[PDB]
Amino acid sequence: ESPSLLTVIIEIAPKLWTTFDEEGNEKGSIIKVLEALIVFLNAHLAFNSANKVAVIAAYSQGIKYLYPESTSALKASESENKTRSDLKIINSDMYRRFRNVDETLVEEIYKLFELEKKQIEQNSQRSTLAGAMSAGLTYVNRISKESVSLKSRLLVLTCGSGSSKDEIFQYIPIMNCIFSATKMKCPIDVVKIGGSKESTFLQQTTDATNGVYLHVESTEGLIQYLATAMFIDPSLRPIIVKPNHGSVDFRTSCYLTGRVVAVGFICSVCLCVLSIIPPGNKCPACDSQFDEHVIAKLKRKPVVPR
Amino acid sequence: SLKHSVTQYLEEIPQQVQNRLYTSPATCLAIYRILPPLAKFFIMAMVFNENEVPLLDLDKWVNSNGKLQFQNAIKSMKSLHLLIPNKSSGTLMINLNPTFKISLRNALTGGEVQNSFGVVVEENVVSLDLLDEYSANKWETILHFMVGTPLAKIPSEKVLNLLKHSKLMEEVNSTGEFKITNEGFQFLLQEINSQLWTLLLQYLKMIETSKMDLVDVLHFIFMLGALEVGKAYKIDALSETQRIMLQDMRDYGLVFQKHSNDSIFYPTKLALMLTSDTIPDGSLIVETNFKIYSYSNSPLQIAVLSLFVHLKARFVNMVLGQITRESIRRALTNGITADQIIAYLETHAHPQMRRLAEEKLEKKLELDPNCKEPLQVLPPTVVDQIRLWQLELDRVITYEGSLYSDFETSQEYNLLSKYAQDIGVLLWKDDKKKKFFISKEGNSQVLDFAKR
Amino acid sequence: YKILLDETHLKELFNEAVTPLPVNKINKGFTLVKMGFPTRIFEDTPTFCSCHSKLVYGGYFCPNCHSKVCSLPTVCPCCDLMLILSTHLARSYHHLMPLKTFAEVPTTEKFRSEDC
Amino acid sequence: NELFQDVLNGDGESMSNTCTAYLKPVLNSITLATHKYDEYFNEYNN
Amino acid sequence: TTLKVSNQQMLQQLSLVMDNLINKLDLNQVVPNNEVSNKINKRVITAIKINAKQAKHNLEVKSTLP
Ligand SMILES: [Zn+2]
Ligand SMILES: [Zn+2]
Ligand SMILES: [Zn+2]
Repeated sequence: ESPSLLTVIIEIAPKLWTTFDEEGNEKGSIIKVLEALIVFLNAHLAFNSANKVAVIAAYSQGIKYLYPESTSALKASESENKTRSDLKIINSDMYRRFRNVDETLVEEIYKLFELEKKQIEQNSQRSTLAGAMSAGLTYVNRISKESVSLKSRLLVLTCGSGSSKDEIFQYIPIMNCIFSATKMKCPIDVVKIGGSKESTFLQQTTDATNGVYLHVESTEGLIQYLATAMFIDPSLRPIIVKPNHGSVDFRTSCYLTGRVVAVGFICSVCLCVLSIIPPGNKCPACDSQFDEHVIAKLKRKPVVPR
Repeated sequence: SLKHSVTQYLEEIPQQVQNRLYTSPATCLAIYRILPPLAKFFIMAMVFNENEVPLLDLDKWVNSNGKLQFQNAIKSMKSLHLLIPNKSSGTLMINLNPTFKISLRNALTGGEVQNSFGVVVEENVVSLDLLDEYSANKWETILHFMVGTPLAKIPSEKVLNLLKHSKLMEEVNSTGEFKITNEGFQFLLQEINSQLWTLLLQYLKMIETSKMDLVDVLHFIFMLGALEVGKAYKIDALSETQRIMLQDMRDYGLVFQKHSNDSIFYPTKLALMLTSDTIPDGSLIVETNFKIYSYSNSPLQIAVLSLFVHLKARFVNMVLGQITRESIRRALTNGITADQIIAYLETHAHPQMRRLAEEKLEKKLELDPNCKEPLQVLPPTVVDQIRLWQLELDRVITYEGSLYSDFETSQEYNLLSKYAQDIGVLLWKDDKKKKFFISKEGNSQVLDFAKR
Repeated sequence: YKILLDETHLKELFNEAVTPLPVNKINKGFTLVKMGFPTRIFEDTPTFCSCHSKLVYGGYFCPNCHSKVCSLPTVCPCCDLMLILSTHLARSYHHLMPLKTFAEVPTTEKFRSEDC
Repeated sequence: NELFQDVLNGDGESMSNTCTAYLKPVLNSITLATHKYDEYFNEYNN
Repeated sequence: TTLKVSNQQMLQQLSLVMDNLINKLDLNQVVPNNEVSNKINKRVITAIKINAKQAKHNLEVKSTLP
């Protein structure tokens, strides 16, 4: 009926994928997930005539756009599109609507891999995934305002591989993406490949935006996971149930300790979550000097007769 | 309409013909688009897995808010022969059509396509300068032929025989003119993609010869939908049957082959327009005094305006016309009903009557909030005049047939009258007058009832 | 004290009236606030919520006293605990991190890229 | 407990499960409160 | 709170991915072996059953009690 937009956020990190390769019994798992993504994009473009596809990778040294290709294509030596430098990666008897998009994205994949190999000497401690789906929502709104309507949806191809834990800098931008996606009613679908069973922030992202979370552990047969569950278009979202069996608690980590929080305290100025009363009677975040009376009232003992 | 029309056409296709039709990946990809999105989702979920899935899993997949949509999709896919229902272990096991599944997987995974999508020869021009106006000219040729305006270029005899065998476009050669039916202006109601669809379903209803099969026609039209405009394609993949329809729609203008028997055929923009869609021209202005001010410059819009509006003048912007009684009589003698003309006026109304219409609806709701009225974009005076003209066309109505009278016994009259009423051919009856009339179509049935 | 000018400026007054007002420097209400994080209980049996005494299938069990409520963010009507979600404080983080305005580049200087 | 055993012999256990499960969470909450009261009482005793 | 790998094998894994991209990707290799498909389908259907049983039932609702 109404066409949609399939925006996809790919998490490419050499350390994460290679630790998945080492933990797994196979090498070259990203080729498998790449071709699974390609046939997913072909399935999405087969779903409707007018639906569109965006794919964005979040590499170590930043983010780059994979489809649609950057507008520097000028039918020149640096065009890098269509028959210009058309290196034979996929077969030429493909459907041309599929052929153009798949060939362009795999050329951009190889170009990103060349650029990341050229900067293999520097190891980034910062993950660019949160800014990646931030720009994904930005392009979603670009398509929504340019084309009048059209639905939209996000897919997240993330990987933990038991090496990267749940980071602290990935708290605020993820919920900014959650509220933005809730504003444009864009579902957020997340599949996590790796040994780490639970990713709490992404679980809340799927739950709060009417999306689906599915953690996976084997690179084989992932298109069953994708085209079985990740294909719920926004046209039929309310009439299809979700396989998101994992139940998230919508909790948070404490600031000065880091553990998952229970009934506790916050600063009434900087509003960070504290499992216990911080030392020095001052905030660890905004250095707000606290009244001794109120923390005496919170340190006050409950009463029972002798 | 469009999706329902092609679905009902492909319902008429036999199951073995449908299974032979599912061979090419282009046909499977085209019919995949014609499924409902719930049906499309379930089919593509069933595509990649060789194991067969019970119907209870698909039923549990759907929320209770879309149970009716799920049942409608099940009806559509069962009628489309895409499911093999299997009875095993007390369960109605469901299996996808294997040829359809294989061809669709090849269309997705880049498998065997047997050049169903054509081949590019990398010699091509821009569509706007050569292809687009050729397609527009070839479409407007048959349009301006069928509306009846004189032309210097007339189409080929094939489309003439197609229109003659069609329900619309009744023809007479002893008079020297081509009569437009109601179905003709009904064809002019919808937008050109569904016009092309109705044209091609009438074509397939026409072509029953041994010279042409069916699966090749469907393959060719679905790959024409699959082709892209601005790149030529080689004629070698088509069969000689598909080549003679390549010539046939080259005459139509769906495809531009620059010369006959050439090896390069250029798809026109109508080929992509056929699959799915995407102040305007033809936006008209009507007043209380039946005046016509049309923001139109295409000859086809004002040509079809000429059938029911007495045109007085034509600017580079306007076509000065007036809704006279005689123009409406010209419309109604063609079978063109008044409500369809009213709908045409509503769809082609200028946005200024739209803003004044929402203004007067705001006045109506602020004056009488207890009742709501539909948005009359055009004033009801002209609509009432058109309805009065329609009614005065048929002030008396003349139903022809036969009448039985002269019954000496009331029981014979009553039995014949109730027999006529039961078969729904009686128009009047009374035992006092001892007469009852039956229609012309019901004459022979009652005559053989009385003879036996 | 704001006075509107036209129809749209009134909605402007509302949507900058939704913003949190900056507090003065002399205001010292720098306190800690005790509140807990309830968990969404899941049950096919409807149960009496502590706020309304009505049968609600869902609910949020209070971490302090294990009492269910209908909506969040609401106080717990058993132990007076401000039951919340991470989403409710999440909606309020962004005021504490206001984005600096994006400075449009000069047209004379060499642009970084052709696309955004 | 009186209401639990009144529907035990009143409706003959066919409704007693529903009556127990309906009032289960508030019973658990007040049981937790009494447990905390007794725990603090023993804490002051110790 | 409630594996470190070096750049050499990064480079060899990168080269393996790049020449595996260069030579061929058969897109039909994503089709399961009809065995893992059954297990993953069972997982998906069980998750669907659990979510549908929970979300089947969710003004107060009518009760069987008088
Ligand atoms: Zn603070
Ligand atoms: Zn309540
Ligand atoms: Zn409580």
